[PDB]
Amino acid sequence: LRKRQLTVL
Amino acid sequence: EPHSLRYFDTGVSDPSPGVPRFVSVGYVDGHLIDHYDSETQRTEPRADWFAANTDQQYWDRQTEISRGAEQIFRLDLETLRERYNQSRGSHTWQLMYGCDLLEDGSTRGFRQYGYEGRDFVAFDKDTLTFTAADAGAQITKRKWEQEGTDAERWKFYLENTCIEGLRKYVSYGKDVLERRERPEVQVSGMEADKILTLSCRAHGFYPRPISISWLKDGMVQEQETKRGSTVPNSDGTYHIWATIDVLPGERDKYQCRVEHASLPQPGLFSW
Amino acid sequence: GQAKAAPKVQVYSRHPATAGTENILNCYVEGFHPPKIDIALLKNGEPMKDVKYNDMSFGDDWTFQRLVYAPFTPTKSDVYTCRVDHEAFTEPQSFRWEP
Repeated sequence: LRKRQLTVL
Repeated sequence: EPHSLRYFDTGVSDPSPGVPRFVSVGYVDGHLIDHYDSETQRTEPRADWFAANTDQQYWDRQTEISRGAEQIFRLDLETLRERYNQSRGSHTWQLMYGCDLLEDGSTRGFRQYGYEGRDFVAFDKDTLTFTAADAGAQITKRKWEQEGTDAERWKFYLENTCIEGLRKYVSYGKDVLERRERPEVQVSGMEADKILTLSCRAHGFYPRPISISWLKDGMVQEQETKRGSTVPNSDGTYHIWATIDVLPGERDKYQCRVEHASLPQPGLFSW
Repeated sequence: GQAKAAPKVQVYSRHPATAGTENILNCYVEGFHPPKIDIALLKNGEPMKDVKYNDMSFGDDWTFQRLVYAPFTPTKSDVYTCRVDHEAFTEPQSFRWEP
């Protein structure tokens, strides 16, 4: 199951 | 007995045939299990053993996460183009993350990024630190090290959630992952100019690890052996080749030796 | 600089080659970056029938791989090749299936 990406560069 | 769950997220600024603007794929022990891309806009299973043990709620969750990643990758490609003072054109941004269960029962966690095919930044969940592999990533290391709550969420996921899923997925896949298929071996020979090239090819073996060697009077000829990388067949079995150049008059001294988990003893093969 | 990693290519049959016997011809392309690439299977330089192109796969070193495969019945005399176009090459490269 994936991890949510919550940050940008 | 070791196992791995890995997700690869890849974005390009200039899509082409076979290369969507954004792709997210999962792998269990190197087996493709699911796929999202910017054209389908949804995550779907790619192995029936995985499909048979998941449900619509599961896929909708993977789709929501992948759609979020797709949005982030579009922003990050532009951030990176500006970071490196680059023109618009063809650029690639990649993330690999996931978890390993090792032979000692211990675990490892991964979260690493690549820009233009080069390491950019990587996360160490054991220390909550980011390492810049390129000078242009130092700005990102400093930004992302201030985001302590997000780092803690990644650590908890890599150590708990990721491994909990991997252990279930390995159970779903047991019949496929644990299978053994024997190599079908053929030796062939080509004479050119008082050189005889002997070729040994192993076909259709599973799992991937294999040992192939050429012997002269039972003695391994490692410096004289040329060997290909192990490559896959369309059914998820594998192929490997090894060659050696010998004196045509000495052909009867040579045998190919194959060792594989499917075999009860080494296979020895003559032309 | 941006990686410009040349594809490494193998051309191989699913089963041991027997002149006249049903088989599958594989072209596997690996080691390359960027991901843009064109791969074709050819019989005497002309397009083969019934080719399947698997989706690309991904390496932890930011390189890609692709498998392309088609049914074939290898003969003594026929020439099967895999033709690859990638930015690491000036001209598309041909790789022969060794009988």
